[PDB]
Amino acid sequence: QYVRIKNWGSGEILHDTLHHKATSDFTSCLGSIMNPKSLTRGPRDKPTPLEELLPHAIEFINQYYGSFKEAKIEEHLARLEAVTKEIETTGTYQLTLDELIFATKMAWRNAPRCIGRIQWSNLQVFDARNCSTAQEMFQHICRHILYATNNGNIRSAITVFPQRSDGKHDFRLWNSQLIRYAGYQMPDGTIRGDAATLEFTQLCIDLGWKPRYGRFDVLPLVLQADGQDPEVFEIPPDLVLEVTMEHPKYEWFQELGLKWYALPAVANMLLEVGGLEFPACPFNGWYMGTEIGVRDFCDTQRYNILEEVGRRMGLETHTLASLWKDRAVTEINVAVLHSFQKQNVTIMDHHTASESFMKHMQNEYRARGGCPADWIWLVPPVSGSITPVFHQEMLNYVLSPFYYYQIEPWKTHIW
Amino acid sequence: QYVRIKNWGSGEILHDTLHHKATSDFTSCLGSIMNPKSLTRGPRDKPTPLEELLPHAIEFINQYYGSFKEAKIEEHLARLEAVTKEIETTGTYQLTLDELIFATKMAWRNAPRCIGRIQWSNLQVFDARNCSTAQEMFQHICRHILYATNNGNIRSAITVFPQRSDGKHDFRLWNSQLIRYAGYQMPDGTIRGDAATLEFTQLCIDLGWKPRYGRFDVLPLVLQADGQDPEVFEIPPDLVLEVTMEHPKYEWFQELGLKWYALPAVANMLLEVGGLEFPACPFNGWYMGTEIGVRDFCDTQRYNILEEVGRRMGLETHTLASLWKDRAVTEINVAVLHSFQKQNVTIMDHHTASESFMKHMQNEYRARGGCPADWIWLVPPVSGSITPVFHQEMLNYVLSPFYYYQIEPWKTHIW
Ligand code: HEM
Ligand code: HEM
Ligand SMILES: NC1=N[C@H](CCNC(=O)c2ccoc2)Nc2c(F)ccc(F)c21
Ligand SMILES: NC1=N[C@H](CCNC(=O)c2ccoc2)Nc2c(F)ccc(F)c21
Ligand SMILES: C[C@H](O)[C@H](O)[C@@H]1CNc2nc(N)[nH]c(=O)c2N1
Ligand SMILES: C[C@H](O)[C@H](O)[C@@H]1CNc2nc(N)[nH]c(=O)c2N1
Repeated sequence: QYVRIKNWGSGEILHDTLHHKATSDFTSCLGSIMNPKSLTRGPRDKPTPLEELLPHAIEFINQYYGSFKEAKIEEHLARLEAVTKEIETTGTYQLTLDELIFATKMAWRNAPRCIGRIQWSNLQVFDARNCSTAQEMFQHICRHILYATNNGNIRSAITVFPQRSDGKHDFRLWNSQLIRYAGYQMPDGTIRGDAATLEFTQLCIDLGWKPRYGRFDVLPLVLQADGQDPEVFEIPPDLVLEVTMEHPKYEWFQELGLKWYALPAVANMLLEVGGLEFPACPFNGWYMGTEIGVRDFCDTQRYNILEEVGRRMGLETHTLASLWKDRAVTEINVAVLHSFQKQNVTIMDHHTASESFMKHMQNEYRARGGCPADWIWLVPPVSGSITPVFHQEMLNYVLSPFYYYQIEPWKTHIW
Repeated sequence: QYVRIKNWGSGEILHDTLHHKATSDFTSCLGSIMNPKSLTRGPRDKPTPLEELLPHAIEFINQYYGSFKEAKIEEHLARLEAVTKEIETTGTYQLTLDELIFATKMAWRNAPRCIGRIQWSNLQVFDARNCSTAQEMFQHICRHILYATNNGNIRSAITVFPQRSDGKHDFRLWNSQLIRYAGYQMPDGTIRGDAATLEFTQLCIDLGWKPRYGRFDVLPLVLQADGQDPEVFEIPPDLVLEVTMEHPKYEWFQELGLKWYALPAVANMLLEVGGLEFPACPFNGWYMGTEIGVRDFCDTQRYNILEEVGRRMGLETHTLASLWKDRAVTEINVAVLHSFQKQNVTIMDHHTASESFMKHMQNEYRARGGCPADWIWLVPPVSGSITPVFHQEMLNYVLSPFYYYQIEPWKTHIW
């Protein structure tokens, strides 16, 4: 009938009906869409039909065993055999720790929106499939954060919780990411903290979390284990490393009293592998300057600090043509970069980042003749063409294993 | 068997075979591809089958007449009738001047890669469908350039040459754009001028054009009329307005001896409307700073001036993390912006540009429930997220009329 389009800036929505008047095939392209269904893996009410499971499972095992040099046909056959048997006897099956590690890295490799994939091989895997309570999740999460942070020397890691069984017993981290500041609608009408986390913050407030009404209050873990309602847990402050923002030239920069957490970790995605689904598998890598300097600090819908960094630089903040914005954003980026380096916290600029990916992409094409890539995500939010990936044509397809998005729990959860 | 992917930076090519291992529908997305077939309209050996023409023609006329308020049912019916008759009697048909104007603006509106579409309504249309020789094209082109340039006060315009008849009598501007500097491979191994125009420059050399071996030699018009071979014509210098590059603060900027032409006009695209095809319809709008400042000046494959603008600013050009590139590019952009403004030549920054489009997009969605948009093209090559369109989800589909790309003539032309 019509497609919905969202403007993540003003939040407005539009209904497109004109596309119906389109022509032949043409490579209605939904490329610019943030969360399309093709990238979401939703709820389930029953186990996965065996007819679908067994095939996918067999495929995964052949991939796994066909993965290493000096094949192990016996182990391979035995495993195929072993897995089939386990499926007809249990209705599902369990991956060996090695297959799990393999799945997590391949899924990573298969993440078309990640520019850090040259690191795919270096990944720590915390096996928590035996987890059973929310309290145990909290412990596992805390361990993860502590491990990954490594006192500023960031290390990539992921922890796998119990795989979805019937769909009515899913483990789910309700947060979008492990660490993330909250946003409050002040009584004077203004907004403090992360404007983008207003709702979720309310959700935590509603679940008993006590608001501290600050600009950088680290939100709480909202965990749901097995299938029960979500329980709230504050993250032990000693575990949230942060970087205070300061400019290498403008002393008035820290006067802005800005800072950001050092750990970038996605918390609400689903890991799909060999037919199995893991609705809870938080993972982390490390930051790319522009994420904080450009998106977090300069997005209108976020901290929105461009205007004042502008005036502080004594720019013509009232004349767009002056290009003051391009001037300020760069200085902010320099602040972030400088601060992370000074405080010995791993981070990387977008230029170094792009060249890195290009190398990955070529290695990838030589090793397996391809590399799924979402150009719209791989091109940094500043200096796009100054980057190699901007000039690189890319193909974006969904392989498997894969890290999918999933419907926000608070929407499809019965208390 | 496999898809080809190109890196417009290094020019390297990769063969993707992995995509075959993809899964369900998912909104192999070819979004990052520069020239997909879905966006190209190629050669033809025979007229358009009447069975296809008549329907498209009728659609176009119903669009045209259903376009204005206070309908003209009589004129509409008469026209439908008149057009049908003309098709069975001639095998084709001729658009009235108004329909042509309508088609050109709608096609413009339907250009998903254009951020200047808020201007769609203001377009000058030079009717040259009666053109018959290359010399006459040259005259028409010259007029166009002169009109559009308007002494720096740029005006958008397009000139329509004879519509494709049998496919073996096409008018074609071999150049990609009206004005464009040439690139030569010097004997010392270096490259002077526009590195990206090396081949085409050779093509002009091969057709008798005399190289001037400069950094900014305006390439010649390589015109082919009716169906005959292409004839070469140098553009009268008095018609090519240029802007000398100078920085509002660094006096050493002009020491770089840089400049750029003021007229941005695409020359090799095809206009598809009501079943009719126009393989030659050069059009122009005006520049957006980043085009010159970022793409032309900073692309590796183009003038590649980043490195030296960097040293000239006394930056750490050997430490990517220093973000010197983000610093230089902004200054270059300021140079371009400043220079065009100083010399009274129409131009616009990317920030003003984005807000403009956003307005267009909302107007468009209200007026017709949609607006085809290629996010990958609409987001500027610098300060992406600092722009509103970066946060705007977009749908990219091909409507009609439409401006298509076409195969490079020198590839499918028999002399
Ligand atoms: C070694 C360091 C790593 C770096 C520097 C890195 C960097 C990035 C960046 C810059 C983004 C863009 C985020 C955004 O625009 O919101 C991203 C996205 C992504 N990365 Fe990586 N990453 C790393 C490791 C990983 C790991 C270990 C995984 C998984 C095991 C992974 C999975 C993904 C996924 C799924 C996305 C998409 C997130 C989304 O769609 O919201 N990355 N990464
Ligand atoms: C009034 C001023 C206009 C401005 C400021 C404008 C600006 C732009 C810019 C910045 C691009 C990107 C070019 C690139 O990245 O190479 C573009 C693309 C495009 N514009 Fe507009 N434009 C204008 C008028 C027009 C007109 C009058 C037409 C047609 C009648 C048009 C048709 C297109 C098309 C087809 C593209 C795609 C070109 C390609 O795919 O290579 N534009 N325009
Ligand atoms: N470097 C990474 N950035 C984002 C996750 C962190 N994003 C946030 O914390 C956030 C999103 C909006 O506002 C804040 N994506 C990542 C991922 F999916 C995996 C590993 C990473 F290293 C990152
Ligand atoms: N402003 C515009 N830029 C480009 C055409 C000009 N591009 C070039 O001249 C060029 C491309 C590569 O190197 C130079 N696209 C445009 C278009 F298709 C129509 C009107 C325009 F205003 C532009
Ligand atoms: C590979 C990629 O599509 C290409 O390098 C880009 C992306 N988007 C673009 N955006 C615009 N406006 N113009 C361009 O030339 C390109 N090229
Ligand atoms: C609408 C558009 O898709 C959205 O605003 C963008 C584009 N690409 C992106 N690129 C990255 N890496 N991260 C993002 O959040 C986005 N969001």
